[PDB]
Amino acid sequence: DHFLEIDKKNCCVFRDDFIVKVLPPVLGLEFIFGLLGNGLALWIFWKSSRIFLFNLAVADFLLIICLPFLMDNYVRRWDWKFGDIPCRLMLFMLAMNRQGSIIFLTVVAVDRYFRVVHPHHALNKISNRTAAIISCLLWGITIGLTVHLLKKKMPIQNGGANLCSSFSICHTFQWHEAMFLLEFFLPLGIILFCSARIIWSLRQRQMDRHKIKRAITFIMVVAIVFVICFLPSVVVRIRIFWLLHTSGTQNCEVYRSVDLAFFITLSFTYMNSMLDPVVYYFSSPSFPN
Amino acid sequence: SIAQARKLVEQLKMEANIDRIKVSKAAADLMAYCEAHAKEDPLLTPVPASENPFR
Amino acid sequence: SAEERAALERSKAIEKNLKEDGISAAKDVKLLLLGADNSGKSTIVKQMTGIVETHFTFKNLHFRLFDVGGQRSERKKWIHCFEDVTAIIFCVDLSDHESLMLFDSICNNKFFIDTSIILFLNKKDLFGEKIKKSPLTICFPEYTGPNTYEDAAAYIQAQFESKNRSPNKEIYCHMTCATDTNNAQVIFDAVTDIIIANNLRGCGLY
Amino acid sequence: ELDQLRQEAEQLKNQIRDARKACADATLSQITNNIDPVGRIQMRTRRTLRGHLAKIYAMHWGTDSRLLVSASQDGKLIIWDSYTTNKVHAIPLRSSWVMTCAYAPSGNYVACGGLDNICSIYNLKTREGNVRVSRELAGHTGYLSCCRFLDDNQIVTSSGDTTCALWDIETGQQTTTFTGHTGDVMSLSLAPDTRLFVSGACDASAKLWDVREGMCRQTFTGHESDINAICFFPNGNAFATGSDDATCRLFDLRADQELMTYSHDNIICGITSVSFSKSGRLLLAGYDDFNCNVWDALKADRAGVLAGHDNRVSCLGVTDDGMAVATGSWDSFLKIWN
Amino acid sequence: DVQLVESGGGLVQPGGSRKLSCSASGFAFSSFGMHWVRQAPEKGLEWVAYISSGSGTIYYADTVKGRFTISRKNTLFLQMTSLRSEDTAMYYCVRSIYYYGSSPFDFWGQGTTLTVSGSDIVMTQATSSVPVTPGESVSISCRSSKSLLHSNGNTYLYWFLQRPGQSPQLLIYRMSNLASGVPDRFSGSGSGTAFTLTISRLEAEDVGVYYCMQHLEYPLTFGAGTKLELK
Ligand SMILES: Cc1cnc(C(=O)O)c[n+]1O
Repeated sequence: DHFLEIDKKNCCVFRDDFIVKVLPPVLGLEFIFGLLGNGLALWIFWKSSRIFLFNLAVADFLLIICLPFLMDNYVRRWDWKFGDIPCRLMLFMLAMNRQGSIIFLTVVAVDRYFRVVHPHHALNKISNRTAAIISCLLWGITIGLTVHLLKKKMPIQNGGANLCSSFSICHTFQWHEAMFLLEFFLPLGIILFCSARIIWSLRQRQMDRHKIKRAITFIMVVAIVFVICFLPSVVVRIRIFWLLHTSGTQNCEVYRSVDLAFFITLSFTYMNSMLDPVVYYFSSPSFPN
Repeated sequence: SIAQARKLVEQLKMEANIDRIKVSKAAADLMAYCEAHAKEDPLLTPVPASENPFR
Repeated sequence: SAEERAALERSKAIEKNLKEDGISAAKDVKLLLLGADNSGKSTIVKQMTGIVETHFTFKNLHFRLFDVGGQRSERKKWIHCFEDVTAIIFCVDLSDHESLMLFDSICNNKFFIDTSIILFLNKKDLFGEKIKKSPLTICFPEYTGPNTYEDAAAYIQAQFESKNRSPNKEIYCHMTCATDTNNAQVIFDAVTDIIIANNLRGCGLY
Repeated sequence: ELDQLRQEAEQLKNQIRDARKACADATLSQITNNIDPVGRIQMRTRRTLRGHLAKIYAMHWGTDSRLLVSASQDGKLIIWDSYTTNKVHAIPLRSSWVMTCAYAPSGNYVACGGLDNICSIYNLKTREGNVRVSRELAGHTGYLSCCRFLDDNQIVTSSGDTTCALWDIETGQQTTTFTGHTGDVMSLSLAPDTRLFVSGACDASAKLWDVREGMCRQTFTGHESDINAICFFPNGNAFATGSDDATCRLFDLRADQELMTYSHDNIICGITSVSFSKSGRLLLAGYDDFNCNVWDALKADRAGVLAGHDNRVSCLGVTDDGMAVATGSWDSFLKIWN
Repeated sequence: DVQLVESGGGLVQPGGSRKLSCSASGFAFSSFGMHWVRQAPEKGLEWVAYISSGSGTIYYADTVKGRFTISRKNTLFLQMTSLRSEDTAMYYCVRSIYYYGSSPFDFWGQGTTLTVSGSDIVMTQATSSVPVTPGESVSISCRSSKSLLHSNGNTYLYWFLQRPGQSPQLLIYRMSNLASGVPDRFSGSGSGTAFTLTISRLEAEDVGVYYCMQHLEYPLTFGAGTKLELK
């Protein structure tokens, strides 16, 4: 229903109507639940496990800040008025926050695998200084992996509204799509492998008769919430790639239905930040106390 | 047991011959000692940083 | 800084030396050892007036085994020295109630509410021979059941395990024949179970 | 004859109680009420001695108010330099179970002891350049919980076998042994004139010993639990006993009974170290409740809280010049307050 | 007991090289920062080099830097390259341990003779020879270009006594304290710039050469050397 040429390349964009009635009630609820949970989690909060969780809460803190700014974009029928620097920085640090959240989920799962399957390994005894430099290094690579979003040219004066969107639906294959694909494919495998090994190791020791069952349930539901939160976005994006490769941008009538499905399922990525206090509150007996 | 009991009896008797002074006199002596050394106590008066070595 | 620079060099030299010794001593696993007198405390790891320190290496772990039964004083005044032991190894002589009272006292101490107690029931075969001639009613007047070695052993094990109330600690009951050399493996696997439980606690997930 | 002996002992105890109560014309509070309050005492952590890797169980300032020796179960007895945080020596102990430490008034010798039943005397000023054991004093049947140097030659040690003994480091034999306690003699404090001392035992009593004749001159009671620490008043005519019943009393030697008690409703943990100030007005008593209350020794009221430790404080020491107080808790950090 | 014996002397042609080795035994050599002090045949002691505990820092004199090299099985080695005509001297191996209350330069090695064929703290002794009689009292004075009283209250003026035919021995360290093993007759004094080593009831065994030294900052500069000869 529309067309656009950006960076000397044609690109399709669609502005559906169901987004305005569906995006900002759930996103506000995620923002409200996320701020209520993650806000108190960081206030309450040192070991290797503690420091990794602390930085993970930090990443969710900025992501929760993103939602009210993003919600204004949806409510204004995708009419951005903030300007160049706000849109560019917002997209860059939002991508960095997701990437950091995913990579810190991976780090936490790897730490658990080393602490349940290989209890006598030296990595379980790393000092807080070693943990701090590692956490900073993981923060650094996230900055580098999303720095290209800061150099993009936006907004684009398209009709009476300005676009603040980086997930444009077209054949243009920027590196951002590659990062968004890998950051689901590889960390999901790491999470599943670590969780399966932890379950198998706890079952083999014959000490699952006990608290250990609650531990098993929490370890499983972490992977469950991760996969249910990230599967819809990646499957819709794969559908977008398949449609673009098979049909191209000759006709944009069929790209309207998939475009609206992408964002609503993309809202599940924020929902990850809303269910992260479960890793804090639901687990451990200290949090209820 | 008889020898052990005898030792305790003698020990208590020995302590019974110690002269005791009035409690008011001891309290006054303690007060006088505390007041006569008030200027030499660098804990109750915060010592200036000019000559305090823990700065 | 005239020669205080050289003083800093000496301080840094021993500060690094302290750190090097600290990490080396962190690999060792400490196991406080208790029990009644002549209850088999020295016949568990037989293959490998103050305090008695025993150390052996098994599967790349340095097991340090303090036998503090040599102190003829009150336990409460020095029991806080062993606040950070990985586990408590308890030896019970089945061939002879004092051990049960000592276990009750030590398993609910304020400093040992989170340290699990590995329990060893020694003299299994001597206990069986005694049961074959004398019944457990003599030592346990409340015992009502079959006069068999297995039932009596299970009853004594249940009585010992029943003296705890903190759910954060577990008792790894095990029975030895005073001749088996595999007790080291049992100690190792109990210790590693305790270690992974403590690691799960430290991750805020246990 | 045993019944007659018991009756005589009861009569003597009743006579002692009557004599002690007859002299209490006025308590300390109604006499000190005429003195102005000391006011709030604020103290800040000037120094923090990092370097220990286990719980610290003792800390004794040197006679020069600069050298602080700390004993921990890591197996080391590090002699610090409080002015510049530096470490002078790091003495590797023979055994890792240490519950006390001492520093010679001359600074030459450093003592150590614990569950080993042995009180080791180290030689700091050796010509070989290193610190070496000079005499491993042994002969006690229980843990040595407190040792102090009368001088470079003779040491007094308090053990957990109801016995305090005065050794002779030159020959390594008990010159005089003091007996009469019922429970473990868990604390000790030599008088400023070093001619006598007191030992707070686990039987809720602080007996006044005498170094020369080896006879207990006086005995003090009034505690409801064990005595974990004890220290003389600066004048030497009084001392304060830190009990495990969340209270600490100031006894007077000549009066021969308790003068004031320092109790607070908001306090339930047991005292582990009580130390006076240079003028005797303050009583910086540590607690197992993670803090260290400062009590006016006369008004018997709090004057500040030195809450800077993440674990129970196992020692407290005020320097000779009174310009610093150091608390060493189980979190391996000894902080020099001021 | 404590001994610092050494060897490696002999005649050396100019432009050659020679290794001087300090053999240490009887003390914890791993925690001592051994120095190197040379003495010309008819001049006072002059500093050469210094190596700390663990070889953390190495210092050389102004006229020695680059040409020599000092490195440390309980043995200290000094490399000599490109020897000049002024290197003919007897080299002493001096131990020194540094902490609060320590006694630097307490022991001096026997020494081996070796012969060949501006901002530094310069310190001068007003007198060079003082003829005194036994049983009297003598006083040796020492000055400095810059005040040696540091901020932390310590003044660094070490006094050394060199009996004829014997290596120097430490007498007064930090200008007020007394070295161990020294009779109480000696006593130091002075503050800031002027120093004085007062000897009371001088004995027949107190004759020799007294050297004044500082330790405020490397390179360490000895004094000219005052001789207290009999009668
Ligand atoms: C318009 C828009 C909204 N959300 C995101 C996101 O990555 O969450 C990206 N873009 O471009």
